[PDB]
Amino acid sequence: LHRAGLLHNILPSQSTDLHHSVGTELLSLVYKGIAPGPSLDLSCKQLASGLLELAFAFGGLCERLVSLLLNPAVLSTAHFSHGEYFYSLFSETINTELLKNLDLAVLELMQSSVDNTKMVSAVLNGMLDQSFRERANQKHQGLKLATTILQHWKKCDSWWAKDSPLETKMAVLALLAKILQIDSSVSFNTSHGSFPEVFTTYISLLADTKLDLHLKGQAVTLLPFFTSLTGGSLEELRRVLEQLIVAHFPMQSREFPPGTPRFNNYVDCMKKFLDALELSQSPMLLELMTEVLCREQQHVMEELFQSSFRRIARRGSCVTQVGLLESVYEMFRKDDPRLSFTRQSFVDRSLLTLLWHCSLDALREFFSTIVVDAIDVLKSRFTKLNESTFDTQITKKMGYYKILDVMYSRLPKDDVHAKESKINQVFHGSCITEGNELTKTLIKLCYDAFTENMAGENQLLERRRLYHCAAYNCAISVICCVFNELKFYQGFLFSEKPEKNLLIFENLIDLKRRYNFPVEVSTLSEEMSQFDFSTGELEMDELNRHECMAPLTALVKHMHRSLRDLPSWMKFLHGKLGNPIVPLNIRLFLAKLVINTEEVFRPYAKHWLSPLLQLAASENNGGEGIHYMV
Amino acid sequence: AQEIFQAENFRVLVKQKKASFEEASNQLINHIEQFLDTNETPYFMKSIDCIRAFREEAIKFSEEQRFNNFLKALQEKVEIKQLNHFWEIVVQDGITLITKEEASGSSVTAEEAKKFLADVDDLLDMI
Amino acid sequence: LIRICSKPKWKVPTYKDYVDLFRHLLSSDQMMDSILASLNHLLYDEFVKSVLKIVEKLDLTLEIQTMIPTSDPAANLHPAKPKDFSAFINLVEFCREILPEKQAEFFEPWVYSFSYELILQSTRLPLISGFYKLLSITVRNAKKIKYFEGKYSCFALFVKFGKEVAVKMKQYKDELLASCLTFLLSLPHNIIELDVRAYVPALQMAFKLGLSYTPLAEVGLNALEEWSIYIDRHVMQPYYKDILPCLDGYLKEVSALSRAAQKGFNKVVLKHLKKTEAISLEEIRIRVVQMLGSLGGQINKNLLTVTSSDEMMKSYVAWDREKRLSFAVPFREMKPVIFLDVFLPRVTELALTASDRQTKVAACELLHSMVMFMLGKATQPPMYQLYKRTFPVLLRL
Repeated sequence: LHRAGLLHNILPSQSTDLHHSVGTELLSLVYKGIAPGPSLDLSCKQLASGLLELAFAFGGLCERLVSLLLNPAVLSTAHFSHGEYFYSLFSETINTELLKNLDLAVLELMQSSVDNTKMVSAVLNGMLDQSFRERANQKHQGLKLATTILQHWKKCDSWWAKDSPLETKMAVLALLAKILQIDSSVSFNTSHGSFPEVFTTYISLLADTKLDLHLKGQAVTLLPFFTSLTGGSLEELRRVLEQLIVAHFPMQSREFPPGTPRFNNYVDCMKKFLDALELSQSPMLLELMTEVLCREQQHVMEELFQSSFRRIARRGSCVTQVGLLESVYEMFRKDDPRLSFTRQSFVDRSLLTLLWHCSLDALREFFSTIVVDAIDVLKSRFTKLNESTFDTQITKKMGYYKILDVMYSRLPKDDVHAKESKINQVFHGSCITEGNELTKTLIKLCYDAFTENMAGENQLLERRRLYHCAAYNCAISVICCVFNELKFYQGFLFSEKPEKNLLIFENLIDLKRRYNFPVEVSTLSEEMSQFDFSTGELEMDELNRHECMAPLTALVKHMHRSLRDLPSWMKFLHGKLGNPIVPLNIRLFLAKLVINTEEVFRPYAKHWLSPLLQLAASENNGGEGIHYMV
Repeated sequence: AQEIFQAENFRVLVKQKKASFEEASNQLINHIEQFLDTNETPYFMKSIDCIRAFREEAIKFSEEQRFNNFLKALQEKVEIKQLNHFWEIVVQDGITLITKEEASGSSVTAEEAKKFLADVDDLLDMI
Repeated sequence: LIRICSKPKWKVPTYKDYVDLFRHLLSSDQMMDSILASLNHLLYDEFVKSVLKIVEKLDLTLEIQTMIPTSDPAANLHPAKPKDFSAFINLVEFCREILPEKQAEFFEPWVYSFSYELILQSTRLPLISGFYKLLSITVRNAKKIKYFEGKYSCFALFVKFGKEVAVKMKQYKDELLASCLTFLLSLPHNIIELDVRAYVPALQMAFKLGLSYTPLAEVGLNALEEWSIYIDRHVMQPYYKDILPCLDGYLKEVSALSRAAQKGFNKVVLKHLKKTEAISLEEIRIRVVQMLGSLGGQINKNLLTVTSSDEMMKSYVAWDREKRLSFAVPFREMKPVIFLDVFLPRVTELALTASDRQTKVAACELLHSMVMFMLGKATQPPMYQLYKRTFPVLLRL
C-alpha cells in the first residue's frame, strides 16, 4: 500500500497532531518489546525490522526516532545502555531512515552532543559508514551528509577542546577522517565547508603538547587532504608540522634501541608521514621528510624512504614532479649554514632518487632551470683559507656534478646535442651560435677536475677525493653522450700528462686506506573496504664500493659496443697495472675493473695475462695477501 | 651428589636530573651544535631555553666553572661562524658570566654584562 | 569468514587447516573453556548468519563469453566476479566440514530458513553447485535430528524443489550433476515415500556414475539402504528390478620410514611415523554384497534380471554379417592374413571407456589407424554396416 501511496487514506491519523498515531504506537512497541518487562531470534528480528520500516513509511517521525536514540534510560542486566541496544539491534533500517531525510536527523542528533556524546558519535558514525557502504549508485547522500555534519561542526565542539576525555579526541579524529574520505577534495577553498573552524580542529589536535604520538600518527593521515592549501593556511599548517617534528622527533638519528617505547612510536609516526607524503605529492612534505632523513650518517629506514621517493617521482602530473625536484634542489642550493655532510646528503640520498625515477621522457624543466645556475658555480673558484666555505663549495660542486651526471645519464642525446633551448643559455643567450656549447664548457671544467694536482693541497683530502670522483663520473656520463664516435673517450677520462702533474687515477683512488681483504668476501573484497572504513649485479664488498667501479665498468662495456691494443685505455691501464711502481691501490682497482669487465678482455687475452698474473703472484698485498682477490 | 644438586620531555628530564655529570653536558653540547647547524627558529628558541636552564641549574647547584667555560666556547663559536641570529637571540635576553665577584656567590650588582656585551684546448673542437 | 573464504618462497595454505580451529570454536568447546571461569550456540548461530549474509551478497551469477551449447552449464561456466565465486567455494567446503555435526540441537531452528533461501537462490541461480551442497548439508542435518515426522511448509518446499531439481538435473554434467544427486539421495525419503518413480533415475545415475567417483557410490549405497530399511515393503518392491541391475558392475618405496626400519628401531621409526578420506572401492564392493545378502534372496534375484541381455549383446554380436578388413601382416616371406573386425569392438570401447591414459591413447591410435584402413578398403566390398557401428563412436570420441 505504501508503494501505492494509499497508506494514509487506508490507515489515518485521528483528530490528533500531524504525526501518525499508528506509526507512533508501532515504533513504541518495537522500542519497548525488545526491552524486558529478554529473548531474541532471527525471524523476530525480521518482523521487527519490517515493523519499524512500516512505522517510518507513514510520515516523518524522525525527530521522535532520534529522541529515542538519545533517550538516556537504563535497562539493568548483570545495566548497560537501554538506548544503544535499540540501535545496535537494528542499526540498518534506523540508519536508512536517518539518511532518508538529511539536515534534520543530523541537526537533531548533534544538538545534544554534549549530553549523549557516546550515542551521538555512535549514530553519526553509523550513518557515515552506512552512506559509505552505498556509494556505488548513491555517492550523493554521502557528500550531502558529510557537508551537513560539517555545517554544524561548531556544535560538536566540546569534543576536541582541551582537557577533554582523551578518547573523544581520537573519536572525533576517526569521525573526521570518515567525513573527509566520503566527500571530494573540497574542504579547503572559499569556506566550502567550515574551512576556518575545521582547520582550527586539525591544527589544534596536531598542535598541543598534551596529546600522544600514535594519536597524531592517526592525525597525520588527514595531511593528503590538506597539503593543497596556500599561503596563510598552508604556512600555518607547515608551522605546526614543524613544531610536531621538533618537539616529538629524535634530534638527528635513531639514538633509540629497537623496542623502547619511543622507537616504535617514532617508526609509526615516520611511516605514516612517509605514506601520507607518498599519497599527496606535496613539496613541503618532502622538505620535512628529507630534512629529517638526510641529517644522520644513514637513517634506520633508508630503504623505506627510497621506495617512497621512487613512488613519489613515479606519479605523473609533471608540474608537481618539477615542484618536488625544485623543492629539494632549493633545499640544497640555498646558502643556509648547513653542515657539509648534511648538505651533500640532501643530494646523494634524496634528490638523486627523484631524478632517476622521473624527470621527463624528453625533459627540459629542471635541467633548463638549473643550467646557468650550476654551470656558474662549477666555474667558481675556491678559497683555501677557511675550512667551512671551502668545504661547502666542494660539496655543492660535487652535488652539481652528480646532478649533471643524472641528467646526462637519463636525458636522451638529441636535446643536449642539437641547436636547443635546454643548452643555449650558458653563452650569448638563446641565439643560434654553434651548438654543443655547454658540452664543451662542462667537459673543460670537469676534466680540469680530477686532473688538478694536489701537491700543495693538504687541508681536506677525502672530501676533495670525493669531489674528483663525482667530477669524473659526470665526465664519463657526458662523454657517453658527447658525439662519442671517434677517439673521444681517450682525450678525456684517459690520456693525461704528468709533465705538469696531471694524474687521473692517482688522485681519485685513495692510496693510503689499507684494504683488508679477508679470505672469502570484489563484492567480497568490497566488504573488506567497509570494515576498513568503519575501523581505521656484483658483490658490493670493499672495492666495488668505490663510486667509480660501476660507472667505469659501464663505460668500458659501452666502449666495447661503440667501435694490438687501443691507444690509452687498454694501453694506459695496461702500463699502470704492469709496473709495480704504481701505488698498490690503483693496481688493485684496475684488477677489479678488468675482472668485472672480463668479457671485454677476451679478444685481448694475449696482452692481458702478464700484469694480472704478477699482481696475484707478487708479495706486496698486506696481511696474508689479497686472497679472495687472488 | 651433595655437590651437584646442593622527543623533548625525555630531554627536559635529562637536563633536570642526572646521576653523573659532564656527560649530559657533552651530549647537550652536541645537541646545541647540531641545532645551530640547522636554522629552524624553533631550534633557536630550543637553544635559548636550554642555556637558560643550564644557567638556572648552575646557580641552584653551586657551579660556575661549567657556566663560564660553556659561555666562552659559545662566544668563540659565534665569533668564528655565521651564527649572527643565535647571538642576536642570546643578547635579546642577555647571558653573561658571573658578575658578582668572579666566584660562587655574593650580593653585588652585575657589571660584567655591560663591560663585555654592549694542447687541451685543441682537444675540444675535434668534434 | 570473509577472509578465510577469500584465500585461494612463501607457502599459503588456503582454508583446509582453518577447519579444526572453527570446529573447536563450537564443538570441541567444553574441553578448552573448562580452564576458564553457551558459546557453542552463539558461535554456531553467528556462523550460520554470516554464511547467509555472504550468500546474500556475492553476485554468484554467470556470464557467457565469446557454436550453440545446449548444455545449460556451458562456456557460461565462468562467473562475473571470480573472487566471489572462489569465496563461495571455500564457503561450501568450509561449511561442509563444519556442518555434518554439532547439530545435536543447534541446527534445529535453522532448517526452514537456511533451506528456504538456498532454494530461492538455487532457483534463480540454478546451475551453481554448492547451493545444492549446502542443501544436502542442511537436509542431512534435518535427517540426523528428526524434523520430518509428518515445518510442514518446509516439507512442501522440499517436496516441490526435489521434484523440480530431479527434472532439471537430467541436463547437468559432472560436478553440478554430482552435487544434485548427492542432494536428492539425501532427502529422508523414509518420509517422502511418495512418487518414488521419480527418485529412481537419480539413484541409478548415482550408481552408474559411481565405479569412478566413489563418494557418489557411497551416497547411492546409503540411499538404497535407507529406502530398503524404512520405506514400505510393498511399494519399494516394483522398484527393485531397475535399481539392483545398475549395482552389478560394481562386482567386477625407499622413504625415511623405510630407512629408519632398516637401521634398527631406536626412536627413529617413532618420529618418522609421528610425522605421518576418499572411500575405497573394495569396501564399496564389500558393502554391495553385504546389503545384497542383507536384502534377502526374494529381493536379491533382481540384481541380474536386467533383461539377461539388452545392449551388451550389441557388444556381444557380430558387428557385421560377413568379415571384411583382411589385413596381410607382412613377415619375411609368408604374409599371413589377420582380421581387424574381431578386435574392433574391444578397441572401440577401450578408446571410449578406458580409465587408463596409456591404454586410452593406444586404443585411440588403433581406431585412427583402423578407420583409415577401412575407408581405404572400400576404395578399390559393400561394408556400410560397420560404418553404422563406428560413426556413433567417432562422434563420441
